Amino acid sequence: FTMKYVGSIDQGTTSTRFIIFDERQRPVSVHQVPHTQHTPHPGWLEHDPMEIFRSACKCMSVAIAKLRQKDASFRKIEAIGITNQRETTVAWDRVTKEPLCYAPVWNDLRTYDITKKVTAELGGGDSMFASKITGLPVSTYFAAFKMRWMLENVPAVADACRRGTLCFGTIDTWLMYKLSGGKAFVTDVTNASRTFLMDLRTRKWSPELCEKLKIPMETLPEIRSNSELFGYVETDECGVAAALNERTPIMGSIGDQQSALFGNMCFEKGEAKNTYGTGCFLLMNVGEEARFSKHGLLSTVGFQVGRDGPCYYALEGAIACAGATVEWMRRNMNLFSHITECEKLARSVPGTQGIVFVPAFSGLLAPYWDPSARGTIVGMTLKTTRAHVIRAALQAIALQLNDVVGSMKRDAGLNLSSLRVDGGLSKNGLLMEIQASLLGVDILVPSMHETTALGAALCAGLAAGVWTSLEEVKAVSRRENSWKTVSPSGSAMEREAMIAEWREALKRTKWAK
Amino acid sequence: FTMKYVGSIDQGTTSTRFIIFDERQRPVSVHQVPHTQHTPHPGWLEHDPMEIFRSACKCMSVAIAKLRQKDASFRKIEAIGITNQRETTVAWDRVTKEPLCYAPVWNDLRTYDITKKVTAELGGGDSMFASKITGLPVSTYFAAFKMRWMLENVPAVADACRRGTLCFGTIDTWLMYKLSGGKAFVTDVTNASRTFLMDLRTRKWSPELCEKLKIPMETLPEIRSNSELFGYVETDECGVAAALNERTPIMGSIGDQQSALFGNMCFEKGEAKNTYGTGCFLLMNVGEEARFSKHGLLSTVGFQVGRDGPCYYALEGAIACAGATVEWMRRNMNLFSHITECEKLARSVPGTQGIVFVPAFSGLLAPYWDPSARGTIVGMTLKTTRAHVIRAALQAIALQLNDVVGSMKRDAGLNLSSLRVDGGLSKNGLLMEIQASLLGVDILVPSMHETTALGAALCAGLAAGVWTSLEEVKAVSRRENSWKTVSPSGSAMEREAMIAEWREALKRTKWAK
Repeated sequence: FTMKYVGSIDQGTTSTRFIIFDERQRPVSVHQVPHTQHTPHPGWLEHDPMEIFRSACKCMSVAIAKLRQKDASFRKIEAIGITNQRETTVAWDRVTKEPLCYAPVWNDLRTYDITKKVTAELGGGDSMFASKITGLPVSTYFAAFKMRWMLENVPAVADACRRGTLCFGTIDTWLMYKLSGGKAFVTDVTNASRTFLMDLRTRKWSPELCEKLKIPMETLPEIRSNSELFGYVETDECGVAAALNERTPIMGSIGDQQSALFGNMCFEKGEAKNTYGTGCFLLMNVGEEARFSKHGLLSTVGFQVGRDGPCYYALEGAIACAGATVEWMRRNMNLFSHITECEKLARSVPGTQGIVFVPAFSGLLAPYWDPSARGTIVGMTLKTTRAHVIRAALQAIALQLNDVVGSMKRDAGLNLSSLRVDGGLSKNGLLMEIQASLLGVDILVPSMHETTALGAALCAGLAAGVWTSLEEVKAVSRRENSWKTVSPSGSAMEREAMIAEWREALKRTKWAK
Repeated sequence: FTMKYVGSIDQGTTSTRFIIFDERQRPVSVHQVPHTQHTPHPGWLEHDPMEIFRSACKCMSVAIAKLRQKDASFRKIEAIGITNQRETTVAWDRVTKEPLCYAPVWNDLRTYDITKKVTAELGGGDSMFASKITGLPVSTYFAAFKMRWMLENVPAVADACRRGTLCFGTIDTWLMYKLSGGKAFVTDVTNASRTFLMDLRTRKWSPELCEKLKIPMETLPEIRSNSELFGYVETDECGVAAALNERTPIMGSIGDQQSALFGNMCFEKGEAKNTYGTGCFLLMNVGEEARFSKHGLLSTVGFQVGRDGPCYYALEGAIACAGATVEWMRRNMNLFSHITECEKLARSVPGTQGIVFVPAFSGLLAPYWDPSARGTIVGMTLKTTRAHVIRAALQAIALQLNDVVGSMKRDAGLNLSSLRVDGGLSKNGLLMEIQASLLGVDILVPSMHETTALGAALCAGLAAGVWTSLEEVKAVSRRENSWKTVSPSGSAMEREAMIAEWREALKRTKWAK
């Protein structure tokens, strides 16, 4: 009898992928399509919403074609999962069914002047005033402020509002709308968590905060869990419905960082993942109990399988320059050429020998939120060489996650029991080693490296009975997909001396304005 | 009359050259010979005195032989000049006429203990206690401490003192002694002023300091001027008298850095020279009255042409890593490979865009003598590149020299008039312009870039009457040789900014121990 498949749309910052997982949790077909990174004015960033939706549909149809080739039996896909760059907001009209303008992106800074205007007028100048409600400080990153800016600065959006025809949505809702073809207007708990308009505990919109921020609650979508029938796939944009054979259901929608948490099986409290993409995203499952933080970190929804099934929360931290630093050292500074040289050179020296390199190129994030900090190096002598500098950069990434995990542990009320790690920089042994030493936990490195897209497809597959329970998933994961592990190896006095160097260097980072 | 020629012996830290100059100040024959760098223990540097004397003698005989070959109107050498690595102290015996040990070098550190002993016991911690007499602080460089060390660590030297056979002398004195066949025992004012045993204002050995430090005044030679008959060459050590052919008087003697000041025509008060070598030596001519330093500089003899003729005094500052920084960027960091790239990489960006690179790899000298200062970089972003970093390094060199010139100005009671330049890093056009822009004066670059050797030749030729005065010397320099000029280009607004960033950066350099 035939293998059952689940589909997963990984809609990333700079590209979109479709991945068909089988019931062994193996990606069996994949395609990718980049979309354009528009930068009008320095600090801005935009996406064409129609470019993305089309990318997604191209990805679906091409990947489906290739699977039919290597398995001619494959009749249809059981369900489809959506995961997305979060907070990126699209504005679209409900009868034209098309974007009013280009979508500003999570790390765009057009909403700066509004971020200031808001905090004073509403919060009484309190950054974390909403944080008992949302889980978030007022920052440029969150949808509401993109939503407001669009109402304040885009004529077609301004008009669309009064006409009573303005839909707003994070990338999940935008996808899920068009795929159904007008028929579905829904977000999920993890994406909603990042709007700055959701009550964190209750998992419902905040009439207070919508009203307070001037956002017609008519514009917002119907919140749901991550794992349940969202809609059907009813379009033929790039042969997609034809290619699908049946009307495949969309039974999975989840924020991309949470989707890595879920795809790395971080189901129980105290478990965490860190993605090493361009920057970092560390998320730790804090369990059924929601949590808040003195360190300026974020409180967010981790996951929720089904309606009224348990909602687990999480605390979230980041670093801005992780991969960016490795790449900067190569392309900007010419410290090496071939990617793998980075690890070899750092290895080739006993240690940093008294240099620290705080690679805070766009300020320190995390539990020392310094927008004035810059990229800085200290303690160099004529014996200092590129190798030391590359090593220091790697230690500094590990030192940030240490200070972040340190912060998380206190205000979560738990220890970190193990760290799963994903993204290109997880394939660097020395960094995983140093990380595992400093934190003092096993670090698991999944050889099925596509964990974000699995999180999406797992939700989908739970809600269609490809997998019956989380333990069947956990079990199959352990049965089919291999979990290489890196253990601590730390002289605890060295951790002291390394963090003391670190503490000291951070004082010399302050620079801008 | 017939064509006239003045020889100069250039006895450097790592080589010795004999350069034959013509009456138009062109170097018309040259020969170099290295001598062995002995390093017994880490931080110890020692030169074989007889080896050097053979280098000099062999240099003379080759250069002459080559000149007779390529110049039919070369008959003889009117006079010889001598210029030398300063502070480097030789102990020798009047009867054997050989060294009693190898001579410890200016940068040698074995005097360290003695030096910290002298500050504590003889000045109660005040290292400037003798600086009103000598113009100097207590440091490992100056000759008296190397004299002391040898007495107390070399039984041979202690022995010789007892009889009244021992002669201490700096390289000028040593070289003029053995060139005479031991018939001359003299030092010149510039060299003498690096002993820590000369009274600046009188320019005689101060008995107080000789006794205070317990170096007997009978081991020391006679202070004389830089330009006048010290003796004649009476030796055939490497066929030198055969080559010279006639009676050739030694009529010039001057420490290399002052020899540069003199060869760079820095005769008026307010006229500086900088040498851009491994590190830097900046010397301003301050005028006929000594000017003491309350801003970290050394007060020293500039020069004195003729015995009892006026003595022009000078201020002196140094920086450690000038050339060294350029090299470090190349060999340690991979920022460029061929020397010419350094400058073209720097030119390819319009400024440093807010980064500062303080290259105090072995601490800051100059007016802020901080040995805990270490190499640092601040202000980097993802826009920053090796181009910007190379440029910032070049800026750092001119920014220190600016702080040195500043400190000089305030001690000196006068303004910087011009800055002549030489060395090696002088060939980097961009560094000169940054320097001109910052100092707001014309930076003069001789094309005849052998200034150090020319100073000694000038001293000799004046004394012998090949030139009649300092104005003829300046005239003949202007007429017969080419000086390139670098005027300021830049704007007080930018100058102030570059200096504000710099001075903020210094606050962040403190690190070692």
